[PDB]
Formats: sequence, structure tokens, C-alpha cells
Amino acid sequence: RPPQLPRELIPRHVAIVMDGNGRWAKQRGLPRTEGHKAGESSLFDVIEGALELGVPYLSAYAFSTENWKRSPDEVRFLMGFNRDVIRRRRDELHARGVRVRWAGRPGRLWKSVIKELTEAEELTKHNTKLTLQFCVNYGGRAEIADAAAALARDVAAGRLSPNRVTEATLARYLYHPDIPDVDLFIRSSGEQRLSNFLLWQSSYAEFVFLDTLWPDFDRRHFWQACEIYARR
Amino acid sequence: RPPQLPRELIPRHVAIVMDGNGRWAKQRGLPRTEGHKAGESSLFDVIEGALELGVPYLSAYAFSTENWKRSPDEVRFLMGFNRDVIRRRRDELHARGVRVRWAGRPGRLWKSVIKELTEAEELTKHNTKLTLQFCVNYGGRAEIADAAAALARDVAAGRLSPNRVTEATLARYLYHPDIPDVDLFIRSSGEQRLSNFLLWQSSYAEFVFLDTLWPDFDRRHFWQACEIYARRDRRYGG
Repeated sequence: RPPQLPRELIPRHVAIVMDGNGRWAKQRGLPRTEGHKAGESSLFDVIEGALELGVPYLSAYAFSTENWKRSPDEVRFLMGFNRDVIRRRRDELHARGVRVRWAGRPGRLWKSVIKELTEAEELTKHNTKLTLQFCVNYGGRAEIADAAAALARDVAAGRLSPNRVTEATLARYLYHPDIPDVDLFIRSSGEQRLSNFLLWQSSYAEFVFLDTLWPDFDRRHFWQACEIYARR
Repeated sequence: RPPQLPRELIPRHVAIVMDGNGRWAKQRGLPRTEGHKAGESSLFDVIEGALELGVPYLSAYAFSTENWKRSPDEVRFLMGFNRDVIRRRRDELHARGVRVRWAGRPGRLWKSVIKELTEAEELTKHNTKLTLQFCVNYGGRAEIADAAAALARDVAAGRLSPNRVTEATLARYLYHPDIPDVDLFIRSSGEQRLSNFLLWQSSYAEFVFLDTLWPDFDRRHFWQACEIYARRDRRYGG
């Protein structure tokens, strides 16, 4: 049962770093891969939690620009896995009124990962109950640099004056400019850091650090974080 | 006495948000302005703490462009006060080998505040023991927007191609590109937020939220935060 909070104190936009999948599997003598598999159900449970509480925006850090520093085998697994999650869940997401918005760069992602993400976006683009910003091959600095590059192209083409480049001008060139600022930034684990996640958007966000590893995270932990947010 | 940490575990760059000045003065039945006055000595004690431990970069959020909680009178006082602090302390900073770097916008900030900041920069520009990034009329978003604007001007003048803009390109247009990433981000009080401070630079920073009101903050609290940092597991996505 979701907590009874006044509408004013419910976060419009919650961002979740889904960390500790590896560490969780080690503590249980399971392979790292099984932590990520367990993490899938955490995400769909948190999506249900957001739908029930009426949080209109959820951003999930699925795959960082910095995850390319992990082993070849773990990258191969994380690519295949994020693809298979989106394929297996897209019907449910469409049915529950979730609009999937892929944030990140195509970069060195497999074509099959880009295809699934692009199709999930197209399928769900008319949904309005919850916007899921699914961040795959995403970095906050990369997003800002891509915003400055796109702004630079408009300046070169003479669509924009360089003397009117302001914070509102740059904000228009973010991956999803219609998605508002992060109100609440949840770090599942004890790690107290942004890790390059929605950097521009999190400037004024409340940070809530829980000790729950992501595979043990569910709608109750999400509801707790929203309760902490409301009492602030 | 500063704690005995290996060089590898000493933060290269510490950033501090100096909050709780008001609440501290209220607990002692003094006006909020007097807590800011008391906060001055906290900052110089933390600067001594950084010098002793050998932290080469310190950034202090002295004055945010956005002061939305603050009364007009407290904002008027904090402008005059950040000016008077820098004027009164610049010789001591010069003597201790602290290089002052002003981060922020000229904007609505009084000419007298800009003058004192600019003179402190000129006086201390050859120092190398500690770089103090004194952030006055500063915002993280404002700095990134000013970087994009300066990049835009180079593109309009044809000094730069628009088609090859990367993270490293944009980073060259930050206020002080020679100052490295924040390793450790200290929020003095219990308030858990960045408050729009060194946003680009803090991407992979360790956050330490202490409960100390800023006027009670001194080198020992700074040393404690550095000790907490030395125990942190930094991964940068690896």
C-alpha cells in the first residue's frame, strides 16, 4: 500500500542509480550476471511503485559511458541483457501507460540494442502515465557536450546568435528537454556520489542514500525515499 | 596535528558549501549576519588545514547567484562582507602561498566586490602551495552556459568547427580549466544537495555530509572529511 503524502510533496522526477548488482551476487555466492537479472525485477517493481504514488518521471541509470572500462565479458552481457529486458517488457510498458525515452549516445552499442531502444520509444511515445528515462550508454558530461555541439551547429548555420547563449538556450539541446529537473536522486547503495548521472538536471536535487543493494530494492524502498523527500 | 594518510588517499581538490551560519547565530540569540562573520574564521582555519595536509586545490561556495531563501538585507550584507573578507585577508593568503582564483560572473555583483577579487588574484598569481577557487556570484549551470557561449563565439568567428565538440572541447571553456575535477565535496550542514556548485567538476566527486554548522567547522572537521574520503571506494564506472 503506497504512503498517503500531499501532492505538493510528491517528487515530480525521481532518478535512481541502480548499483550493487555485482556486490549483491558476491554476498550470495552467485555469479555477477544473476545480480543484474535480479535488478530487472527491482526496476519493474519501482516502476509499479511510481505508477501507484503518481510520480510522473522516473530516470534509471541502466548503462554508463564509464561501464566500457569493465571487462569485455561483462560489457557483452550488459548489452545483451538491457536489450532482452526491453524486448521482454515492452508489451507490459506499453499496456501500463509507460513512455520509454532512451537517453544516451548510439556510440559503440550493438545495432540490436539501439534498434530495441528506438522501437520501444516509438511504441510507447503516446503514453502519459509515467515517463521512464532509460539511460543506456549515458553520461551527464556527454549529454552537456552533445547539447553544446548541437547549439554550436545552430550558431554556425545562423539559427542562433552566440551573444544569446544562456542556461535556458543550452537546456533546449539536452536529450529530452521536455523532461523536468530531478527533484529526488536516489543512490540505492551506500556509495555517496552522482557518478555522472543527469548532471545538469540534478543541480538542485535532494540526495537520498539507502544501504539497499539494487536487487533488494523494490517499491517500498522507493516509497521510503519519497517519504524522506516529503519531510525536507 | 594533521592525520597521517598516504599521498594516494589525500584529495587533490576539495569543494566546500559553507551553510548553517544563520542557524548558528539563532542558537546564540545573535543576528544571522554575525554567524557569517564567525564563518570567516572557519574558512581561514580550513585553509590552514588544507595547507598542513597538502591539499593543492580548495573551492569555497562564498556567494551563489541564487539566494532565494535569503532576505534582501542578508544578501546586501553578504556582498559587502565577501568583499571585506578578501580585502582584509589577501596579505595573509599571499604570505601563506595561497593563489586566489575568482570563479563566477561580473553580472549584478558590485564593482567594489569585483575589484577586491581581481586585486587578490593579481597579488597571489605566482603562489603554488594552495589554489583557493573563491566562488562569488557563481552557479554550476551558469559556468557551463558561459562555457557553451564562449565555444559558440569561437564557432561564429570560424576559429573552431561546430562538428567536433566533445567533453574535452567544452571543458577548455570552463572558468579555470587548469583546476582539476573535485575529488571530495563537503556539505558542512545536514542539507543533502549540490546546490548548483561545480556541477561539471563534481561528476565523480565523493560527497561527505557532516552535521557541523559552518561557524563550528575548523581544520579538524576538514581533516575528518578527508579521512572519510581516504576510506571511500572510487570506481569512476570501472
